[PDB]
Amino acid sequence: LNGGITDMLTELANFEKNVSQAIHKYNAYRKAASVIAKYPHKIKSGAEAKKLPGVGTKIAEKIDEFLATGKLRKLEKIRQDDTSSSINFLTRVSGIGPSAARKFVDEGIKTLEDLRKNEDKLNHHQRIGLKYFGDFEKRIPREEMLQMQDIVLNEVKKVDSEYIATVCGSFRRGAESSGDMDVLLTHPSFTSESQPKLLHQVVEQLQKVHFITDTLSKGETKFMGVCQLPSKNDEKEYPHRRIDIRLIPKDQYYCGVLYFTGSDIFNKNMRAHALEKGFTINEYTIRPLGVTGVAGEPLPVDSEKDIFDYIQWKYREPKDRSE
Amino acid sequence: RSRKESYSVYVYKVLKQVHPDTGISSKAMGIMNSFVNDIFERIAGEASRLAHYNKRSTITSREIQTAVRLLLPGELAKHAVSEGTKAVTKYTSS
Amino acid sequence: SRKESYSVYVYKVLKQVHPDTGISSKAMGIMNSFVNDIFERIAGEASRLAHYNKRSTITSREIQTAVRLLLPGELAKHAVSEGTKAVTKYTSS
Amino acid sequence: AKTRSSRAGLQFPVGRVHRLLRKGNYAERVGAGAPVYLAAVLEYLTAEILELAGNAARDNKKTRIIPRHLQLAIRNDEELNKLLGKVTIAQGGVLPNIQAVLLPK
Amino acid sequence: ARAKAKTRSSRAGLQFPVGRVHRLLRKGNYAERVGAGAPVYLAAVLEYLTAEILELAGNAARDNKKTRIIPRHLQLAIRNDEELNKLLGKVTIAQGGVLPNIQAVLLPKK
Amino acid sequence: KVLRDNIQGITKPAIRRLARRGGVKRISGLIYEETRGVLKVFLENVIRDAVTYTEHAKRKTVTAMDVVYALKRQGRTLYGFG
Amino acid sequence: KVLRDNIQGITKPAIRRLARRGGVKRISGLIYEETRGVLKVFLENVIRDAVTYTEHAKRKTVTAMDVVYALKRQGRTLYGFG
Amino acid sequence: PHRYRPGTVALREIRRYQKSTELLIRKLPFQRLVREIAQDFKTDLRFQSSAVMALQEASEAYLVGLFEDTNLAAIHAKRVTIMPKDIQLARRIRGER
Amino acid sequence: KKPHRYRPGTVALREIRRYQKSTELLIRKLPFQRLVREIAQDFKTDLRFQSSAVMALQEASEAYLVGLFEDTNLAAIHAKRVTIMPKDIQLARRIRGER
DNA sequence: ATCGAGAATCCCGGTGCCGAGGCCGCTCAATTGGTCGTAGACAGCTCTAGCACCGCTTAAACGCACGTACGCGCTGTCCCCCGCGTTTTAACCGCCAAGGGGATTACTCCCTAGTCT
DNA sequence: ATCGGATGTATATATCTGACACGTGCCTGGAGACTAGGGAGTAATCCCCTTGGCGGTTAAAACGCGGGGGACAGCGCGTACGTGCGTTTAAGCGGTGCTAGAGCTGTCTACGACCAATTGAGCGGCCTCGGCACCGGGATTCTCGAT
DNA sequence: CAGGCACGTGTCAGATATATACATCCGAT
Repeated sequence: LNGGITDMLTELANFEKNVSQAIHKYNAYRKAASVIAKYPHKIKSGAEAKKLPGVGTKIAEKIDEFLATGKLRKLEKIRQDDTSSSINFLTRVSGIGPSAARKFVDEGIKTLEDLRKNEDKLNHHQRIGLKYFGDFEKRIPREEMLQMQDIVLNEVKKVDSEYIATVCGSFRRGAESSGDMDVLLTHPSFTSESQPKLLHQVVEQLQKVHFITDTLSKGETKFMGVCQLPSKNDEKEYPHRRIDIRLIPKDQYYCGVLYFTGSDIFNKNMRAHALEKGFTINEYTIRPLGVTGVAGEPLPVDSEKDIFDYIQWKYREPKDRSE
Repeated sequence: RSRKESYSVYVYKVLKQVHPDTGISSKAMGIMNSFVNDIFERIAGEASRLAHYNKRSTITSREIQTAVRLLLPGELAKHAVSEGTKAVTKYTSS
Repeated sequence: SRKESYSVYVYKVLKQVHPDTGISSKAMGIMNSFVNDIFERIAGEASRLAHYNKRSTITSREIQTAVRLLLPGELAKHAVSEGTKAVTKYTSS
Repeated sequence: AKTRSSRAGLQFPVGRVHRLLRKGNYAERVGAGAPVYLAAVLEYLTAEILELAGNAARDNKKTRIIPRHLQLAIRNDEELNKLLGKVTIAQGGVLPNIQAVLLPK
Repeated sequence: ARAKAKTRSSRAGLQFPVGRVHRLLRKGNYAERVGAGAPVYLAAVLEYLTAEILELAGNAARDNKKTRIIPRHLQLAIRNDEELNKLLGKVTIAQGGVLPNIQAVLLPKK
Repeated sequence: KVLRDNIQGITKPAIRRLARRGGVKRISGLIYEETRGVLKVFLENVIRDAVTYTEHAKRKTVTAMDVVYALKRQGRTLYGFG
Repeated sequence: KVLRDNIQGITKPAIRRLARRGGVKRISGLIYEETRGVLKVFLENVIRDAVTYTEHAKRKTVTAMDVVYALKRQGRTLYGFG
Repeated sequence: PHRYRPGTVALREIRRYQKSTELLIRKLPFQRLVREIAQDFKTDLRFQSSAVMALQEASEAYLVGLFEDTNLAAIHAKRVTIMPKDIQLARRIRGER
Repeated sequence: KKPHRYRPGTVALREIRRYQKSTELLIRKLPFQRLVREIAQDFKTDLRFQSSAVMALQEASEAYLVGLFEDTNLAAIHAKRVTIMPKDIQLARRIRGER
């Protein structure tokens, strides 16, 4: 019940990220925004909000000023600043962050018109991001994402039946929409102690059926690119969506699926439960913990239920993995 | 209350590290504080002067090492350079 | 490159005092080095005064005190008096 | 490790020397490798001074460093006397030294 | 706008450049901000010192029957004066020489 | 209290003890006046700088730090006082 | 190369001329070795600082500016050059 | 009538004052002298006690060094008795004149 | 006599006046340059010297030696003597603080 | 206690010379005119210690007695440094090569900023 | 040999320090893997300035030698400075009382950093003739054995 | 920008320095 308070704090954190280049303030501001957004009360005084962890003196004084005046003088000044607003608008483009936007504003490039007029100053990734600025910012309905998941699974099985592909994230947790696709792939012949062209075959097959439209980067471990659902020859074309494909070894695949399924709060709680149960869980595998904190040989992983049973915790469906 | 600044705790830790069974008086504490401040001021001033001399705009370990070499005499300069290089290597190795 | 020097100013002061005298290159270099050394000494003493007095700015007071503290006796008195006169003339616009 | 001093294995505060390097307006930018080197140099010099003082303190059946002990340690050594030849410490005294000419027959 | 530009040294009635002194003070890392009255005072002090030493050097050169100041004249002017000598006690002038000074004992006793 | 003479307060036994600490054996009768003169000139040289430092800070009390700084300016660095 | 036993290049008439500029009447015969020794010590002390200065700059030619700076470091402050 | 030979008591007091660390100057006369000298530059001044103590220690160090150099000069002059010409020579060589 | 021989001491004051009046180096160039190069060879091998640096070293060394000789003469005059001795230089250096 | 002879220095004049001083064509740092953030000038408070005074207490300072040792003047020995004449000799100037040090480019290659899960 | 200060030994003050208790402002703060740029290293050449070699002149260094004036040792003396003792006086310690000014804090406000825009002073390049270095001889002055 | 905690400051029991008595010990007259 802090829609006005949380929204104004959101852009504040961005400025230390893209302009001031201070992560130590951006992380604190976003943590404060997240903890305030979960609090189901009207906020009346900053001292009352100081009880919540992650809220300090500066946040208190600023929310008090916002409650008193309806705005922040610092925020209002920085809103009308041409340089800061231009940097933020440039950083909205994928591939453009603090250094890139800072340099472009320094050389006069401040609007998307300048980006389109200066193709030579943009690399492949920056040009791809410029081309699909509007498409990338759109959300993906769950039905379209079901369709393209079916298409991806069909193509991957067409490459080889022994492949296993899992679409993790908010979709795996059952959310109605997502901002990107995280595709996780494994191969029985590819383990931690075992081909560099396994991902290449899948990428080439998806490009053949004209599903993947653009390639941002393609390596032996992870691939990032753009995909778009085909239209049925008469309707408007679907907006371009950025899809990420990652190849994981078989002994690490289920742990990677658990890590990328989410959520972040759920992952942190599971890591805390593992730590209090004498285990450490990471993106790759799970290790037992010794009495002195020394990690031993990683345990074999063959299912998510195995991971849950390792830390003596009941298996939870991805829909129940909100926290 | 005016929180005065001193190196007393670090000097005491150093003394316990090399001479575990002895103590030190308050007057000697003040003399050690003044000596540390004077040496720090000398080395920092020489490093800043060298940085201005070489048209640079940044003080790194090179200027500090050269200032130590210029200020401290032979054996002390060599040992201090060895200690500084070892400490820098250990710090960057982490 | 464009190396800077007080040569023209030293020559102007020399023609202000002794209209019918010359100066060689070595004497001009010695005068330049003397000017640079005095400037470095006075500026360093003023910076030390500013740091010592917990101030963040060097003003006419700091420069005047540094001049009174470095230059000896009657030379310091004359330098302080003429510096005060110059500051008054400049601030009178 | 958390603090910067423990990472480099020193006893003097690296961050405090860093803060003084900013505050002391020696340059508008100071690299991160300077304060650890300066802290190591200061710690080594203090260790040598304290060790020489203790080697002079212990001698007189005294287990507490006195300014007299510091003066003896500085003046007796050759390197430290050259380093601090123009420094007079309070209650330091002087080295015992009588010329052979003034000695009795 | 854009009135007739005049050098601040001309405003202060000085020959030395107050602007260059101000720039050197700002770029010398002496203080993080420099007041406006410091450069004019410093330039006036430098002008006074140069005028004094040049007047003494010119007097020495005229006494030496030369119309061109050489380092020997500068050394004579510096060492002959009392306050300038103590101000510049620890300086060696290149090609300056040594003032004629013979101890009375070393003179021929006769 | 306008003081008239106090250089005579540095008595002959005090000069004798200082000389004995210095390392001399026999002291002539004219050492005392010369020692008083050099002590006076050194004290004036230090005190002038100390008073200038005090006046620059718009204070009327001469602290020990001003004396230490004045001594440092002449190369006679003093430890144990700040 | 390998210059060796070259301190003898400072000849006895040169030392005599320097002493005469100093202002002495007559010169003992054992003074030249002492003068050469103190000259060597002073030259080594200045040259070590000059070489250290010309090494921080990552350069192989010793400029006069480095010599002037090294002289200024120990309290000589040579005017003229630079 | 046991009277010591001239010099032995000096050889005793020299060791006594070289192994000691006391002030050796009465504090009140030195404080009065400091106040008298300081009043010539600015009237109505007040001194911290630590300032007077620091002045006393600095003056004692200076005078001890001056007497050391004076003794060196006197021994160089084939004597054991210091005379003011020795002090003047030491001060002139040191660069103070 | 057959030759015109000056008394010992006048041929001192003559050319004391000369070497105090004039400002040349009084030390040969190449021997001093070789000495500087040989001294610097000990610290770092293969080091080049500018001519101006050698000249600056020569000026500084000559000034230092002249000052030391003046102090030595003063000490000799103090010792009731007109001949300078190595112990006089030792005393002057000890008083100056270099030893 | 000067005087003539021998030698060192100054003065006057003549002659060539190279850099001190002046002029021209620029470049870029000094100057104008504004905006905006903050260092500190200036009042107001506390409250610390510096100053002034007084009263024992006794140890340091001072005046004097008296002895003797050392600073200083004088005298005599000798020795070694200075002045001058003769004999090397390398300092110095002239020329050449020359060769790697400083100053650029050419190419590559690992270090690292960005960037996005 | 014996008598005054150094030593040592036991003991009794005493005192300034080092281990706790608590308050408060510094300070150290997501890791990894795939993409680029970019400093660093190597390689390769252009000025070119310092280095090195050869040869000729000659001013300067080296060497010999005859003194003679000063370094230096020994003797005598006289008075200045040491050590010791009685007497005074002023430092030193310990209180009391007062308040001038050091130190801290809140508050605006004038001042300096900073950025477009402008332009005139100072620096690099290039003459050129005049103060000055040098040479030559005559006049002036300094010094020394001789009477 | 924010908590964790490393210093700063204040307290008090108490090792360690210091002073005060007597028994040796060594340089002078």
